[PDB]
Amino acid sequence: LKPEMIEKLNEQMNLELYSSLLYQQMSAWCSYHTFEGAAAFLRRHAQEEMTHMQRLFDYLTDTGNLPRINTVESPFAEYSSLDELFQETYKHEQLITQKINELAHAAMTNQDYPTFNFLQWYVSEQHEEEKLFKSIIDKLSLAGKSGEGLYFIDKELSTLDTQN
Amino acid sequence: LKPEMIEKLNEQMNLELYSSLLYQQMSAWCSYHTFEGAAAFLRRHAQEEMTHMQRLFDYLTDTGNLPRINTVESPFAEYSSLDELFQETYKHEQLITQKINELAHAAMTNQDYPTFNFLQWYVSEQHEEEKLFKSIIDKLSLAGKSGEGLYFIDKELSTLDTQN
Amino acid sequence: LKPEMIEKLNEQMNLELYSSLLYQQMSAWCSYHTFEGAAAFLRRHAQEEMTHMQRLFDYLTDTGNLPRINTVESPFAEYSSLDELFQETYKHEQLITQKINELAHAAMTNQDYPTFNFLQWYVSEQHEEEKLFKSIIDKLSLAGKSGEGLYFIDKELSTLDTQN
Amino acid sequence: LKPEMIEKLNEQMNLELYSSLLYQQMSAWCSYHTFEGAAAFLRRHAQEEMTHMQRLFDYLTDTGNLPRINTVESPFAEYSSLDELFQETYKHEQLITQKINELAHAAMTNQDYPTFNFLQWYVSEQHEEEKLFKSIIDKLSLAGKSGEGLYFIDKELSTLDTQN
Amino acid sequence: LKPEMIEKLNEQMNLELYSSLLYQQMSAWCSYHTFEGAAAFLRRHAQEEMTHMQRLFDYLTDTGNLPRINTVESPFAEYSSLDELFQETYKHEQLITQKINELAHAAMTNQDYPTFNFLQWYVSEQHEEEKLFKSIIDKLSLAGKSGEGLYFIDKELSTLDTQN
Amino acid sequence: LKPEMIEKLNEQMNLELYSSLLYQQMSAWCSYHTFEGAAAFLRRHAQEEMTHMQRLFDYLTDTGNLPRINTVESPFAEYSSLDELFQETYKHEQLITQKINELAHAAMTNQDYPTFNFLQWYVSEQHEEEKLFKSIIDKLSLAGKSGEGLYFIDKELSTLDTQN
Amino acid sequence: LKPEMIEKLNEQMNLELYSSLLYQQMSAWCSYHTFEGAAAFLRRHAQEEMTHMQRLFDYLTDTGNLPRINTVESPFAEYSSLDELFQETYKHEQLITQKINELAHAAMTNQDYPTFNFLQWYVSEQHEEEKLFKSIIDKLSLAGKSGEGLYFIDKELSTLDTQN
Ligand SMILES: [Cl-]
Ligand SMILES: [Cl-]
Ligand SMILES: [Cl-]
Ligand SMILES: [Cl-]
Ligand SMILES: [Cl-]
Ligand SMILES: [Cl-]
Ligand SMILES: [Cl-]
Ligand SMILES: [Cl-]
Ligand SMILES: [Cl-]
Ligand SMILES: [Cl-]
Ligand SMILES: [Cl-]
Ligand SMILES: [Cl-]
Ligand SMILES: [Cl-]
Ligand SMILES: [Cl-]
Ligand SMILES: [Cl-]
Ligand SMILES: [Cl-]
Ligand SMILES: [Cl-]
Ligand SMILES: [Cl-]
Ligand SMILES: [Cl-]
Ligand SMILES: [Cl-]
Ligand SMILES: [Cl-]
Ligand SMILES: [Cl-]
Ligand SMILES: [Cl-]
Ligand SMILES: [Cl-]
Ligand SMILES: [Cl-]
Ligand SMILES: [Cl-]
Ligand SMILES: [Cl-]
Ligand SMILES: [Cl-]
Ligand SMILES: [Fe+3]
Ligand SMILES: [Fe+3]
Ligand SMILES: [Fe+3]
Ligand SMILES: [Fe+3]
Ligand SMILES: [Fe+3]
Ligand SMILES: [Fe+3]
Ligand SMILES: [Fe+3]
Ligand SMILES: [Fe+3]
Ligand SMILES: [Fe+3]
Ligand SMILES: [Fe+3]
Ligand SMILES: [Fe+3]
Ligand SMILES: [Fe+3]
Ligand SMILES: [Fe+3]
Ligand SMILES: [Hg+2]
Ligand SMILES: [Hg+2]
Ligand SMILES: [Mg+2]
Repeated sequence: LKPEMIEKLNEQMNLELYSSLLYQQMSAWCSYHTFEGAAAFLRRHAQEEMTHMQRLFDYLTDTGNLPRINTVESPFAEYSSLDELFQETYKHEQLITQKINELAHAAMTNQDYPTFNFLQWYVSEQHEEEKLFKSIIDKLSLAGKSGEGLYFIDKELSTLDTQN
Repeated sequence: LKPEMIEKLNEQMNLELYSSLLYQQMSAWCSYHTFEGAAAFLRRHAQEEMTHMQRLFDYLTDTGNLPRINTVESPFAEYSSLDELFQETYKHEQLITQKINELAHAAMTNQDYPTFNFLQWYVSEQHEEEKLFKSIIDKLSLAGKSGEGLYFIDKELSTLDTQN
Repeated sequence: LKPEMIEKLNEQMNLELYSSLLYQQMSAWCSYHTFEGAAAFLRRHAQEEMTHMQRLFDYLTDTGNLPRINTVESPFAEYSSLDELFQETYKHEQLITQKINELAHAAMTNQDYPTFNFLQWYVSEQHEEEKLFKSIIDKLSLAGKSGEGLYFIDKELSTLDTQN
Repeated sequence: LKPEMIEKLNEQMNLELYSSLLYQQMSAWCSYHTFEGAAAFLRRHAQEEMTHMQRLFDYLTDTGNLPRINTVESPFAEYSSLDELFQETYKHEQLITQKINELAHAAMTNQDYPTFNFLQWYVSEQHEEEKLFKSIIDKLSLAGKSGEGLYFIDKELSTLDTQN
Repeated sequence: LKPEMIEKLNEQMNLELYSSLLYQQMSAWCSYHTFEGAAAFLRRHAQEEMTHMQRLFDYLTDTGNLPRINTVESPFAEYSSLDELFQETYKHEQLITQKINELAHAAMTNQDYPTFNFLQWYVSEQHEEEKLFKSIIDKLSLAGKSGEGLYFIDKELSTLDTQN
Repeated sequence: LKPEMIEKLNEQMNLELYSSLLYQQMSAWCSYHTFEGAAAFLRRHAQEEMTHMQRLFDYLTDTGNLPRINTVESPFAEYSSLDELFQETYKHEQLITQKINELAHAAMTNQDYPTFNFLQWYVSEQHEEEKLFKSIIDKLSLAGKSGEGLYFIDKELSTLDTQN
Repeated sequence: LKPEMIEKLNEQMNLELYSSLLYQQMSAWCSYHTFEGAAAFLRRHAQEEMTHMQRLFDYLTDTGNLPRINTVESPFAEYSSLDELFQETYKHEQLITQKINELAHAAMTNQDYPTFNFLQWYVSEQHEEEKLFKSIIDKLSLAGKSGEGLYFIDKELSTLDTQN
C-alpha cells in the first residue's frame, strides 16, 4: 500500500472512531433532556460506528500496517433542541460520505484497485446511513410541530434500526 | 450528587474510554509484530472496557448529570517487546485500580453511599483485571525467553478468557 | 470483448492454473522433507487455485470466447528451506495480485465495465491470499529458528484455513 | 446527484419498465403461436424486469429525487418466427447492457462513486442476462432447425431459470 | 369472442397496467414528501394492479386472442397534498369499477356468459378496492386536521393490507 | 323449476354422460393404436365428465325432480389418426360449451337465478376445458408431423392433469 | 522403489494431469459450439482425472519420493465435430490404458509386488473408463445421424456419471 492510502485509510478509521463517540455523547444529551428513545438509538448507532472503525483497523493490519489512533477531539456540544441535534448528525454523516468518496477517488487515481474494492462496502453503507438519518429529520419535520409529537418519534427511535 | 463526585466519576468514565482505545492500539502493535493471539485477546478486552465506560456513562445520566467525553490522548506507542507491552498493560490496570480506590474513598468521606455501592462493581472488576494481566506477565516470564515460547503464549492468548 | 482483454483474461486463467500446480509441487517438496502439515495445507490450496482458474475459464466461455490452456512451465524447484518455499509462495501471490491489478486497470481504460466488475472477485480474493501467505511467513520468522519450532508451525498448517 | 446523472438514471428506469412490457407482449405472441413454454419464460422475465425498474426507482427516491415515469411506447410487434423473436430479445438486452455501461462510465468520470457502486448490481445482472439470452439462441440453432426441434426447446423454455 | 368484447377487454387490460404505473408514480410523490408508509402502500398496490392486468392478459390469450399493450400515457401529476393524492386514487378506482361494470353489461348484452363469468372476479375485487381506498380517505379526514395526525395515518399505511 | 328448464338440465346431464363414454371410447382407440399416454389422459377425463353428470343429476334431485338417463348413442368411431381424434374432442367440448351458454341464457331470460348461479360452475369449467383441449391440438401441430413427435406428446399426455 | 518404477509412476502422474487439462479444454470447445451437456460432462471428468493424478502423487510421497510435475504440453486442438472429439477422448483413454499395462508389466518383471498391487486400482478403473467413453461413442452413433439427436445426447451427458 502506498503511504498516501495507508494514511487516508488510517484517518478515516479515526473519523469512524470520533463518530462513535459523537453519537455516544449525543445520546447523553438526549437522556439529560428526557428523550430516552433517541438516546437508545444513538447508543446502538455508536456501536455500529465502532464496527466501521474496526473494519478499517483490520484492513490496515491485514495489509501489513500498524493502525494509529490519534488524538480524539472532544465531541461535546450544546444543542438547542432534538431537531438541531439530528441536523448535526445527518450533516456529520454527509462529511463521512464525502471523505469516503475522496478515499475512493484517491484509490482510483493511484490505481490501488484493492483499496478501491475494500471501500465499496463503505460507499454502500454510507448510502444506507444517509437514508436512515434523513428519514429521522423527515419524521421530525412531520410529527414534530408540537410537544405531543416529539414524545411519539422518541418512542419510534427506541426500536428504530433493530428489526433483525 | 456532590460536584466533586460528578467530576471524578466523569474522569473515570474517560479513563475507561481511554483504556478501551489503549488496548485496541496495543492490539494493532501485536498484529503488526506477528502476535495474532495477543491481538485477538486485546481486541476482546478493548470491548470490555467500553462496557466499563458505559456503566459510568449510565450512572451519570441516571443521577441527572450530563456525562462529558473529553479529548482522548493518543494511545500510540512503539513498544520494544511483547513483554514491554504487557508490563504497561498491568501498570495501566493498577492505575485504574488506584483511581477506583480513590473514588470509593471520596464516596465514603462525602457520605455518598449510593456511589460507594455503585463503585463496588468496579472494585470487584479490578481485582479480576489485575489477576488476568498479572497471569499474562507471569506466563511470559516463564515460557518465552525465545521465539518458540512467545509462539505458545500467543497460542494461549488467542482463546484466553473466553466465557462458557 | 476487446481482443486485448481476451488475451489477458486468458493469460490470467493460465497463471492461476500454473499456481495450482505450483502449490501441488510445493506440497510434494514439503512431504519429501517431512512437513506433512504444510503439505496438506498446500494441497488444499492447489484445489482453490483450480477454482480461480475455472472461474476465468467460465467467464471466457460465457462471453463467447474459447479459452486456451497453454503450455505449463514445470513448477519443479529444489528449495533450501520451508522458509525459502513460503517466501516464494508469497512472492508468487504478490505477482498474481499485480496481474489482477493490471487486468482491472486495462478494463477501466477500455471502458470494459462488465470485466472490471467480474474481476472484483479476484481483487478481493487476492487481499485474503496475501494475508494468508504473509501470516505464514510471519509464523515462521517467530517460532521456528529450530526443528522444535518448525515442528509446531507444521502442526498449525495441518488444519490452517479450514472452513466452519 | 448531478442533473446529467439524475436524468440518465431516470431514462434507464423507464427502459427497464418498457423491457418488462416488451417481454410481456412477446409472451402473448408466443402463446398465440403455440409456444406456451416460451410464453411462460417470458412471463417470468417480464416480472424480473419490473424488479429492475423498482430498484432504480428506489435509488432515485432514496437520493431525494422524484422519478418520473414517462410515456411508454407500445411494445407491440410482429415476428416472423420464434427464432427471430429471441434474436430481438438478445439485441434488446445488449442495448440495456450498453446503456448500463454508459451509466457506469458517466458515474466514473463525474466521480459519483455512490452511483458507480449502485450500478454494479446491473453490470453484474446484465452479464447473467446476455448469458441467458445467448444460450436460448444457441439452443435454437442446435436443435430447433425443425418442427419437433421447436417443440423441445419450448419444453425447455417452460422451466428455464425457475421463477414460477 | 365478439370483436366489441375483445377490444373492451384489451382496453381494460391496459387500464389496469396504467393503474399500476399511476400508483408506482404516486409512491414517489409520497416518498419525496416524507410519507414512507403511504409510499410503501402504493408500491405494494402497484404490484396488485399488475396482477389484475395479467389476469385479463391470460384470458385474452386463453381465448385465442392476441392482447396488445398500447402506448401508456405518462402517469406524472402534481399534487397539492396527501389528501389530494388519495382523493385521486379513489376517483380512479371508481373509474375502474365503472369500466368493469360496462364490461359486465356488454357481456350480458352480447350473451357472452363465459366473459360475464370471468368478470365476476373483478366485480368483487373492485368492491374490496373501493372499500380499502374509502377507508383511507376516511382515516384521513378523522385523525389528520393537523400535521400531528398525518404522521399516524402514514404509520398505518406502512402495514395496511399486508400481514399476516 | 320451470318445465323447459328441467328438460334442458336433464338434456345436459345426458350430454355429460355421453361425453364420459365418448372419451372412454376414445382412450380405447388410443390403446389399440399404441398411444397409452393419450389413453391414460382420456380415461382420467372420462372420469371427470361423470362428475359433471353427477353434479347435474344432484341438482335435479335436490330441486325435487326426477332425473332421467336417456338412451345413449354409441360413441364408437373409427378415427383416421390421433390428430382427427383430438380435433373431435375439441369440437365436442365446444358443443358442450355452447349448450352451457344456452342453459345460462335460458335461466336469465326466465329469471331462474338459482339455476343461473348453479351453472356458473360449468361456465368456468368449460373455459378450462377449451384451454386444455386446445393446448393439445396445439402440441399436436407443433411436434406431431411425423412418427417421432407422437411419441413425446403421448408421453406428455400420460401425466397431463386437468385440474389446478 | 527402483528408479525405473519411480519414473514410470511419475510419468503416469503427469499423463493423468495432462488428461485433466485435455478434458477441461475439450469442455471449452463443447461450450463454444453450444453442447452444454457435453461440457458439463468433461468438466466433471477433468476433476476425476485430477483425482487419479493425486493418487499417484501420494503413492510416490508415501514411498519416500518427490513427485515431479514436468512441462505440460498445451492440449489445444481443432475438432471437426462432437463425434470426432469423443473419438479422441476414447482414443486417449486407450493410451492411458496401455501405459498402465506397461507399468504393471514393468512392476511384474522387476518383482515390485507393492507397485503391481497399487496399480490394480488403475487397471480396473481404466476398464470402467473405456466402458464409459465407448458407450458415448455408441450413443452418438445411434441417436446422432441428425441435428435433432445431437441435442438429445447432450441432455444425457449433462447428468451422465453422477448418479451417486
Ligand atoms: Cl502508518
Ligand atoms: Cl461528495
Ligand atoms: Cl475536502
Ligand atoms: Cl479535501
Ligand atoms: Cl466495484
Ligand atoms: Cl460487490
Ligand atoms: Cl491502591
Ligand atoms: Cl473476563
Ligand atoms: Cl500492484
Ligand atoms: Cl481460505
Ligand atoms: Cl425506448
Ligand atoms: Cl412523456
Ligand atoms: Cl420492435
Ligand atoms: Cl398480427
Ligand atoms: Cl412458425
Ligand atoms: Cl458496450
Ligand atoms: Cl392526474
Ligand atoms: Cl387486498
Ligand atoms: Cl330414450
Ligand atoms: Cl349423433
Ligand atoms: Cl357459444
Ligand atoms: Cl320479464
Ligand atoms: Cl524422482
Ligand atoms: Cl495394451
Ligand atoms: Cl509403447
Ligand atoms: Cl513403449
Ligand atoms: Cl492382484
Ligand atoms: Cl483387490
Ligand atoms: Fe461509519
Ligand atoms: Fe455512520
Ligand atoms: Fe475498566
Ligand atoms: Fe481493565
Ligand atoms: Fe488464484
Ligand atoms: Fe492464490
Ligand atoms: Fe433484462
Ligand atoms: Fe385493478
Ligand atoms: Fe385497483
Ligand atoms: Fe363436462
Ligand atoms: Fe368436458
Ligand atoms: Fe485417469
Ligand atoms: Fe480417464
Ligand atoms: Hg463491487
Ligand atoms: Hg488384487
Ligand atoms: Mg419482424
